[PDB]
Order: sequence, then structure tokens, then C-alpha cells
Amino acid sequence: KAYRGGHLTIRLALGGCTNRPFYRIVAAHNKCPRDGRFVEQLGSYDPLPNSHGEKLVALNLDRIRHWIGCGAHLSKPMEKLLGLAGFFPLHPMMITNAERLRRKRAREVLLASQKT
Amino acid sequence: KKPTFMDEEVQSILTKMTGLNLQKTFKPAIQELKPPTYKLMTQAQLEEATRQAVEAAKVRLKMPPVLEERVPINDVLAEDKILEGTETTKYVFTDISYSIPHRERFIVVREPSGTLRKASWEERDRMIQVYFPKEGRKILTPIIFKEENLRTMYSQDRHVDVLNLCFAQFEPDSTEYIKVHHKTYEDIDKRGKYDLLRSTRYFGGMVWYFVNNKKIDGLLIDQIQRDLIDDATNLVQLYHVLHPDGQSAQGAKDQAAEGINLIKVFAKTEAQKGAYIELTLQTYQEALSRHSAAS
Amino acid sequence: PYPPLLRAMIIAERQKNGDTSTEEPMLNVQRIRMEPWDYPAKQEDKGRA
Amino acid sequence: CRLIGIKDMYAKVSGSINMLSLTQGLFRGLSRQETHQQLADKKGLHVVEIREECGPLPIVVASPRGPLRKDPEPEDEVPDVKLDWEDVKTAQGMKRSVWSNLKRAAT
Amino acid sequence: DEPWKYLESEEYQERYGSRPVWADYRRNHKGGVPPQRTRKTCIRRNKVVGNPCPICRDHKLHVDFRNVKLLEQFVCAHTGIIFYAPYTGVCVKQHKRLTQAIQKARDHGLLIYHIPQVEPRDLDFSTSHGAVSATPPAPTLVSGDPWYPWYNWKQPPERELSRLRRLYQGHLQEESGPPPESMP
Amino acid sequence: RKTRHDPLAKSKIERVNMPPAVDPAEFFVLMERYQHYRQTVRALRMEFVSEVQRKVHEARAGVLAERKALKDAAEHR
Amino acid sequence: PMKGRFPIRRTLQYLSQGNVVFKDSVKVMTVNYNTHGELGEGARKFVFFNIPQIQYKNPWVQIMMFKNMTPSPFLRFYLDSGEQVLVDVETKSNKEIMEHIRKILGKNEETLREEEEEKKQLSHPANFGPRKYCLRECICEVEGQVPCPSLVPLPKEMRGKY
Amino acid sequence: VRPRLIAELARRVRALREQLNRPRDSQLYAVDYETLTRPFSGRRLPVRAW
Amino acid sequence: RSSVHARWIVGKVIGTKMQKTAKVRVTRLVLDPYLLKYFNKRKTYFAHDALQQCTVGDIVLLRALPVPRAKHVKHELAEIVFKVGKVIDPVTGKPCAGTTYLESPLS
RNA sequence: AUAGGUUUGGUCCUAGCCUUUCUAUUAGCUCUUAGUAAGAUUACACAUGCAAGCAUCCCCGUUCCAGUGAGUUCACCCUCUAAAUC
Ligand SMILES: [Zn+2]
Ligand SMILES: [Zn+2]
Repeated sequence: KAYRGGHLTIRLALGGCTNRPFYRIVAAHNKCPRDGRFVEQLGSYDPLPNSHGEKLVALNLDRIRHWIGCGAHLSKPMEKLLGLAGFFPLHPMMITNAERLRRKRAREVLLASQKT
Repeated sequence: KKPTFMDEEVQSILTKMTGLNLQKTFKPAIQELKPPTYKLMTQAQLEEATRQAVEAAKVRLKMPPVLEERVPINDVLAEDKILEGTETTKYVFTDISYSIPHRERFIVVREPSGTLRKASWEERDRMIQVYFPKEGRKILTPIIFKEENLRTMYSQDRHVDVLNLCFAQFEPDSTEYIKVHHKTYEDIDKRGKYDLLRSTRYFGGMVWYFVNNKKIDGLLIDQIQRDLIDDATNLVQLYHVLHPDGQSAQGAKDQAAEGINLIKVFAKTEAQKGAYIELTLQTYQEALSRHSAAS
Repeated sequence: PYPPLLRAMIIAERQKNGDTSTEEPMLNVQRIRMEPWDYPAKQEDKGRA
Repeated sequence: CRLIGIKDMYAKVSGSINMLSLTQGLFRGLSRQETHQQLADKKGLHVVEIREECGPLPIVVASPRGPLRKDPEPEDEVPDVKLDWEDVKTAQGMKRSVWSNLKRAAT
Repeated sequence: DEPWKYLESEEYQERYGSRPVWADYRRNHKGGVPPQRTRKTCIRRNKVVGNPCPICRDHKLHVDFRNVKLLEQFVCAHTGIIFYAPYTGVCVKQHKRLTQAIQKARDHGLLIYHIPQVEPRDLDFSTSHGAVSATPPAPTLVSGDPWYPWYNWKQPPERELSRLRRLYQGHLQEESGPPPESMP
Repeated sequence: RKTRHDPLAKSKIERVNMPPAVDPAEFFVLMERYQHYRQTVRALRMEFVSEVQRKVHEARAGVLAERKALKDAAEHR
Repeated sequence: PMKGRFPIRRTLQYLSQGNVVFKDSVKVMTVNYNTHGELGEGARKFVFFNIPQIQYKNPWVQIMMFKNMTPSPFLRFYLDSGEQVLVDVETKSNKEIMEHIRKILGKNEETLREEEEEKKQLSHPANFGPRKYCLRECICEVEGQVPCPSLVPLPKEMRGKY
Repeated sequence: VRPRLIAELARRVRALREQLNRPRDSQLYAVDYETLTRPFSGRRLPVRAW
Repeated sequence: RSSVHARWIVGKVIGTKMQKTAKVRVTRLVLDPYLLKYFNKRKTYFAHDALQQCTVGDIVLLRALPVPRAKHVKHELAEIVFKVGKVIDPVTGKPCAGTTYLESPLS
């Protein structure tokens, strides 16, 4: 269609079955259905662990470069994965929620020691 | 400088040793069948068709690259101790690209230590076969690549197809490719079916393996028994070039060995059953006195 | 610094094109300004309801 | 064809399916086959085979029992042959039938 | 219990011959074109149906990855395809077990199947690239500074802290706490 | 979802948007992170934007572009 | 039997068996040919056998055929810049004219191969889309990844039975 | 295409009505200061502004 | 450049009854998807001619216009390729009725 | 279609109708478990509950998603070019 106002968005699209998720990195317009008209599929993210166990993710880094240089507004889980990868700096919230658990384990360590 | 597998001289020598049996290169295989086509030609066009069949047999008989093993990669790109302890399972990543060659694209792993380690060789092969699948390769290693199963196909004399399966599954610079190839070569040296690996592209590879880690005794044995005599000599010649500091080589340029002598020299110098080599030459020359009398 | 992977591809690309050129891949940052969460907007780029 | 020994063949009959014309036409055609040696003798050329299963290898099936003709066969470009629209339909994939390639029992 | 024996016995050459096991069976159906699927199971419960199929008629014909003669009986010889269930007359159950058995024999070695010579995966076989060689290490990595210093906690001045409190009092939450290091 | 003309409900005719408890050092260090990130990914975005513009400009008119154009024209003549 | 003298001309392999893939400069091809005369037999056979092959491969080029208007058979090419190439065909043959136009105003093998390479760039092996465009639809296949529930039941880590 | 004259006319008079009888700033951001409810808007104010 | 689809079209003049306009008939070859034989299909084009130089029956090359003049005039005359009867052999620039040379080529 | 049944006293030809195959909905009779896909007939009338917030006041969003198949060649390519994202 047209969608009055809007931009492209590198985002994740769910495409699996119940209790078995899968996200395909898609460069779709923001005002479009989640699973819908994507301009270019840029990658895939299988979040369930392998039999060996490696949680595979894939990225057409060159085409992601092209669409970012064309004006794609990357969404927050995409920023997380690109930090995890190393194409983008580690996201602030992925270090902040880290330090929130670090101190939460401590809250437990001390309480546990008092119990013992 | 020592010529490797891909020098012009050694590549031509290995070629003649292989041989081009058209009825073995282009052989009836049990695939899906379509009705055969028919043509009517003269003797000249029949000769042209055989020449083109020979050229296509050379194309099918181009030698696979024998290469050295690869150093197991262990290179930590980065280490985010702040991310350490957040995720439980690893997260492998692949620049799928489209035009970057597969030995040039970046595949990395993120571990629960925060380490952004570069992906290993096995993980690299697995990842490229997932995202860029090539016909034949299954990311789980085939169970046919074991001791008892490989021995079963060895007993059923299936060595060419062993090498074919190894080619499809594993990359030549990989350890498995080398181990499986060398175990097959030791097996065929133990019993010995050099006609079974003749006219196949994996002959030049058996030769280098044997000459480099020298066990070419059974090679010369079958070669002369089967009257492959320009071959035998070229095989010695290749041994003499690959080991130029051998006393056999010294005796070769001292005694101006130019033909069969080149072999007798080898027997009397480094052949582990030189009595058998020399004896089969005497029996070959007894048969030669016979067909020279026939001539 | 460039992010780790991007740094690796850049040093590898130039390593390939040829010149070794082992300087660190820095990028300029002073071009980017630092307007914080108090800077005001414009009323024509706005619209009263 | 089980009484004759023919094991692999395709056959479609159309027009009137009368049994006492079906058998007679079948025997007429099968007894008026032209064999490879007769073709080689009639044309003076080698009759050679090209299977896709073996490869580019030429397989001589019938050579003439007399002299070999040395003028090559005339490559008549764009041959004037009467084609069957059913064959061309099956080749181009516009033959849509829910009856054609059905899973049947042996022979 | 252990196969590879009956097909070399005498009763196999008495009941069958050099002929296939499945070359005597005709499935009863509404005439003309057969239904394009055989039954799902000759043996329901422990009862055998009216026309037992080629495999379900001689309890002795066991199916596994080592019964090579039966496997080559049910697979074609001039073409490397497994014969389909209407062709042979076997049930959907056995056909499935036969596909499993043929596959298991194929990657156990006790079955011949044509393997195509594959062409090399890549053209250049070098290993001289950054993903397959080393990289010159990061200043942070030869040191121990974290990549991008903004990841480390660094307490701002208490003047900024109290300015924050002046902005957000009342609903203000607790204090801070420099984050720990080796969380258990 | 709803449109501009759906009567608003009763349950939401009154509902306090009680805001989240603001912690202190996390808020300021989090701001210093948010600003650093926006800056470095802005730098990466400018790099990618100029690379795309470079690709467009050299594909339209580069040096190999003019080379193949003049070769095609000379071959035509 | 298919109707017509040479039924091979309407068989969709003969049409995509031609070799002339006109450049993007040509717009109009005009074929003036003579029905009688022993010299214009090449042009007559070129109209009969090869004009169908030219249009299938060059689908947007106007090909107009003119009969006995001039005493000599000839071809004309109106090109987008404004050009009017003339190729007389008297005392030639249809294969000769075929070769002639593939040399003069026809794309080269490198050009069609290169143009072909750009096409394959679209069908990408890694992409996971429905079987009309891609090759795999989920990673529920790649053996080693968790299967699709439907085929293999998932362990009791699934929700509901938590 | 049959012209949508009525739709165009309705658009035009809607625009002219919006231009002319536009509600002003006074009867817009005014405030019942006890319950924090503006009028003609009916929405109260966020928690950082009471 | 031009917003007109058809850039260059060779056609035939049907009528000159409108002032400074020629009604022209382009004939293109469209493939019957079933019969696979190319059948001529015609589209009527209205060309602008300023000099009233084309009569009915001429073959005319029409080029496009950057932007249509009238509702249907989207093309202009580029050449009266073949003038009714007065046709000059392009190969030998000597007049020719049809199949015969009015003026001889070996002049 | 690998085809078959049926005109007649009988045969041959032409021919219609039907059969055999696969899918979908509904009806009958009868039905154990587990997983998963899919799930008004009606553009007829709808009780009731919920589906649009956010936010230091401005704005922004409620023009999207989600739904339906009434109407029906406003969907594709090129030229030109306005919102829009860089
Ligand atoms: Zn059964
Ligand atoms: Zn799935």
C-alpha cells in the first residue's frame, strides 16, 4: 500500500509453530503487519538451542549495511542481537540488566550465608 | 625447491599413471533412466565422438587438490565480562553474504564467558553447510565414517565410493578428510587393488601419499606384473625426484640408469621386498624373451 | 573504536587489498554533536491541535 | 507383451478400442519394427547409442555388414516431422490430467 | 530372531523362488485404478486382515538393516528408487519400516547405491584471511580495559546525584551500589 | 485495535498512571550510556549512509562505468 | 498430427532455441522480403523460420514484415538514439542473416551470462521463506535444530504443562 | 471515474470550518485546578505535573 | 525523458481527416499462448504532422513526444519511410514501383 | 487415463451418460489417547465485558494493526513528483 507516514525497520518476524519460535530478520515498513510485506529478508534467528547447542543467528551484514544507510530504524531486539554479534556496540540495557542480576545474586549470596 | 602436487612435470607423470579407461570413467550408474537417443555417423564422426568422450573424461578426471592440514583456530576477538553470566547458551553468527567466498566470510561465537571467539573449523563447516547447503553434505557427520562401517565397505571393495563420500562430506584441508583418505590408502596397500583405484581421480593422490610416506613396493609390483612399464619407470623417476638425497638416486645418476635399470637400482637400494621386485622383473623379462621370440 | 567484528572485517579487507597498514581503525566522533534531553524544538515542525 | 517378452514400453490407444483391431494393429507394428542392424545396412552408417546414464561415451550398437558410406548424413536443419500435440503438451507441461501418472501395481 | 537366514534357507526357495516375495500378491479393490495408498496395517491388534500383504504374510520375513536380500528385493535394480507401496503391495506401516531399513543399510554399508562425484565447494583453497588466520589484537585485549569504557560503572558527582533527587523526590527509590564483579 | 471514535471504557475513566520508582546512580549512568550509544551508532549510520551514496555515485558514474560505456559505444560504431 | 507444414515452429523449445537477444537500443525491426525470385530465398526462409525465434527473445521490439514493395530484400533497424541500420539480404541464407544480426546489433555471450548472473543473486540459499520463492520454510528442518512440534512432539518444557 | 463531488465539497467545508471556528488557546489549555482536568479535552495531566 | 511508453513505432496511415494529425496503425506480433503462432495485433496511434506530408497508405516512423499534446496525440512524425507507390529502394537509392526498378540501378 | 460398463437379434463405427482416482463441506451411524495445523452459512440484528495509550503540561498516536468479501478491472511497469525516513 502506502501507509501515510513511516519508515523501514529491521526487525524480527515470528514464523514457527506453538512452543517453537523462530524470527526472520526482515526489513519491512513499520506500519505493516508483523508477518507481512517485507522489502528484503536480512537474516534469521533460531532462539531454541541445538542438539549440540549453539542458538544460530545469521545476518546479510552487507545488506544490513545497505538498509541502515538507506534509513532503516533498527528495533530493540535487533540492536540486542547486533551487540551480541559485534556489528553494533553492546546495548546499554543489556549491560544494565546484567548489573541488576549481578547485585540480585549478591542479595541472595548474603541471605543464603546468614541461613547457613 | 621441491615440486608439490601441482607442478606441470609431476602432474603429467601422475596423469599417465592413472590411465583413461572410458568404459570405467563413463560407466552405467543406477540413477533415474530416460530413453536413449540414437545417432547415425560415419567412421570420422565416430572418431570425433570418441575424442570428445576422451576430453570429457579428462574433465571428469581432473585431480583433486592434495593439501596440508589446517591449524585449529583459537582466536578470541573480544571478551565482555559484563555479558558473562547473562545468557546460558552460546550464540553463533554468520555473514551469510552472497558473493564473499566461504573461506573469507566471518563466523563468530559468543559464549557464556563473554568471549567473542572466532568460530572453529568444524563449526565453520557446519554453519556454511546450514546456510549455504551443497548437495551431498549433511551437517551431522555420517555414521559410515567409523571403523566397522568403513571396514565393511573396504571388504565390499568400495574404496572409490569411500573417497567420493569423504570428498562430499569433508573439506580436503580438514583432518577427517586426510585421516579417512590415508586409512583407505593403507587398507588398499594392505590387500592391494590399484586397478580398483585406476582411471579414478584419486589415483594421483594415492601415489603422492605412498611416495611421500614411502611404501611404493606394491605399486611397482602391480605395475610390472600388469606390464605398466613406462609407468614403473616414471614411478621410480618420481620417487627419485621426491627423495633426491637417497642412495637409490645417487646410484641412479652414477649408473646412468635410463630404463628397467632405474627399477633394479631401486630394488637393490630401498625396496623392502626387493627380492620380489627383482624376481618379478626377471619373470617379466622371461616373458619378454618369449614374446620377442614370438616377434 | 569500531565494534569488534567490524574492526576485524576492515583490517582484514585492507590486509587483503594489500598494504599491511596496522593502524587502529579509528572513526571521527567530533562531527557528532551532543544535544541533551533539554533542547527545544520548533513550532512549525509542530502543530497545535 | 508378457507373451512376447517385452517388459518395458509405454502405450496409449485412442479412437475405437476394439480388441480385434487392437491386437491386430499391435502385431502389425511390432512385426514391422525396423531393427538397428537393418537401419545400419540400409543407411551405410554406424548406429551408436548415447545414454544419459553412462555419459558422453559412444556405444556402437550396429555397424553395417558391407561397406561404410563416407558422405556424412545430411544435417537437415529444422526437420519436417509430424509431431503429436499430446507429446508436445506433456513436454511443455500443459497436460493437466488427474489420471496420467497414477501409482499402479507391478506391470 | 536373527535374520539373513531364511532367505538363505530352503523354505524360501520352496514357497518363493528366484521371483520376488511381492510377485504373487494382488490387492482387492474397486476396479480400474487402485486406491492411491495401501492399507495402514495388515496386523490390527494381533489379528491379521483378509489379504495379508507381501511382508505380513510370512511372520518369518523380518525387516532390518541387515536383511540385504529382502532389501534389494524391495528396492529397484536398474534405478536407485525405493518401490512405492501400490507397486509392491505392502502397507503404509511396512513401507515406512522398509524405507527406514533401506536408509539404515545405506549408511551402514550393507547396500549399494550410486554416489555422484561432487565438484569442489570453493574455487580458491587458501586459508589466508582474517576469519581463517589471526587478527592483530585490540589495545583493550592486550590490556584489560573493557571495550568501550562506558560499560564500566562510574559514580557521577553527588552534586549531580542530588540534582537528580531534586528532580525526582517523593517517588524516589533506594540508593545505588557499584555492581559486583564475579557473580556466583 | 480501537479507532478515534470508540467510547473510552469505565475501568479507564479513572486510573492513576503511578510512575516507576526512580533509582539514582543507575539513572545517571544509564543516561551517560544512552547518550554514548546514540553517538557511536550515529557515527556508524553516517558511515553506512555515505557508503550507500558512494555505491550509487560510482555505479552511475565511476571510472569502470565510463570505461564500459566508451567500449560499448566504440564497438557499436 | 499438429497442424501446419513445420510443426516444430510452435513447440516452445524452438522458440527459445534462438540466439539473437537484441540490445536495449533497438526498438523497431522491419523486414522487407520478396516472395518470388531465387535470390530472396534466404529472406523468405528467415521470415518463415527465424522471426518467431527473434520475437520470443526480444519481446518488446516491433517486428513488421513487408512483402513485395522493393526489388531487393532487406532488413532495417530503428534504434532508440535515432539510427536506421540497413542490412540487405539478397544472395544470403537464413543462418547467415542470423549470424549477421547477432554480430551487428545483438548482445554478446558475456553480456547475457552477466545479465543471467544478476538474476540468480536473488534466490538466496540461507533465506527461510515459503516454497514458492525460497528452499526451506523453517529451521524446523535443518537436522540438528529442534524439529517442528507437528512431526516430533516437544518435551514438557512447553507451556501449559509447565 | 465518477467524480466524488460530495466528498470534495465535504472536505472543503470541513477545512474552512476548521480554519474559521478553530478553538482558541484559552478554552483549550485552561484547567480545573482541583481535579486537574482540562475542558474540551477531558484528559488529566501526567504524574510529573501535579 | 518522454512519459510515453512507445518510443519508436513504424505504422501505416489510415486517415488524414483531422487537421495536422495522422491516424496510424501499429501492427505488433503477439504469441497465442496455446497455438504458439505469432498473430498480428493492431493498436491505433494518432501522430502529429505539421506539414500535412503523409497521405493515406504510407508507412511512417513515429517517435514519442516528451509530453502528450492532446488526449490521444502522443507521437510525432519522424519519417515517411515508404510513400504510397513513390517508394525509393533503400538498398539502391533508385525509385522502384514494386519488384521492378522504375529508374535502373546500373545508371 | 493403462482404461471400463451401457444403444443391437447380432456386428462394426460415431457418440452421450456413468464407473474407477484425489480433495473439500454437510448428513447418517459410530468414536481411545497425545501432539500440531485449521475452524459462523449470512455486508442480517446485536445484550454485555474488553480491544489506545503515552507523556513534566506540548505534541505524537488513536490514518496503523485486527476484521470482512459487499462492490470490482483504483493492484503491475515506466515517466514525473508531494508527504515520509536518513
Ligand atoms: Zn501389511
Ligand atoms: Zn516449523
